[PDB]
Amino acid sequence: KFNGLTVLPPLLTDEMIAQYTSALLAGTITSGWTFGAGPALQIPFPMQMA
Amino acid sequence: QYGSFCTQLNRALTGIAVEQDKNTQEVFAQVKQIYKTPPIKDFGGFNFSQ
Amino acid sequence: AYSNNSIAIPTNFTISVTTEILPVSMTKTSVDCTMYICGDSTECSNLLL
Ligand SMILES: *[C@@H]1O[C@H](CO)[C@@H](O[C@@H]2O[C@H](CO)[C@@H](O)[C@H](O)[C@H]2NC(C)=O)[C@H](O)[C@H]1NC(C)=O
Ligand SMILES: *[C@@H]1O[C@H](CO)[C@@H](O)[C@H](O)[C@H]1NC(C)=O
Ligand SMILES: *[C@@H]1O[C@H](CO)[C@@H](O)[C@H](O)[C@H]1NC(C)=O
Repeated sequence: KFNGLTVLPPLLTDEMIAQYTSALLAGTITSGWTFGAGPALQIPFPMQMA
Repeated sequence: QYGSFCTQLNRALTGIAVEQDKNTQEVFAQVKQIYKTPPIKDFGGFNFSQ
Repeated sequence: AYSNNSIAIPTNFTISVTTEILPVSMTKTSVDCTMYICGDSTECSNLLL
């Protein structure tokens, strides 16, 4: 921290960006793309690969 | 008396600072809700624990 | 939850239209040193050249 110089933290804390990452990982395995294009759905993963 | 050379740097510099918040907001914020993985994690063989 | 023999097929559809805004051009401008830095000044014009 020198003179006249300062640094501000990111908008989303790493403890929080992990929240978005957790939701996207949790939504992709339990609802494929259905949550992106409308409400999430219960399509089980083993058949979602099919 | 040197003019507005001082402010232009400050206002322009802040633009990048606000820009970073807009960059992260449009990357991770892709879902309007929050999703949690089911307690039991039987995915027909696949291990997501990593 | 999950199930090996489960499925999900939509039985209805909804047509949606979304607006995407993209700028294609910006106000074109031209500037002149001979009039900007020096204003109708012979000595200033000579120094500039
Ligand atoms: C995690 O993924 C790996 C994928 O093979 C598996 O974990 C292995 O489980 C066996 C059985 O005890 C161990 O010998 C291995 O050391 C584990 N890891 C690896 C890399 O082989 C399993 O399918 C998944 N579940 C768990 C709980 O590990
Ligand atoms: C899916 O898992 C169930 C366990 O409840 C099992 O009975 C079934 O045979 C599995 N499906 C396939 C195709 O193996
Ligand atoms: C699909 O949804 C629309 C929404 O108004 C409804 O009018 C229509 O009857 C629905 N179709 C079927 C087959 O239920």
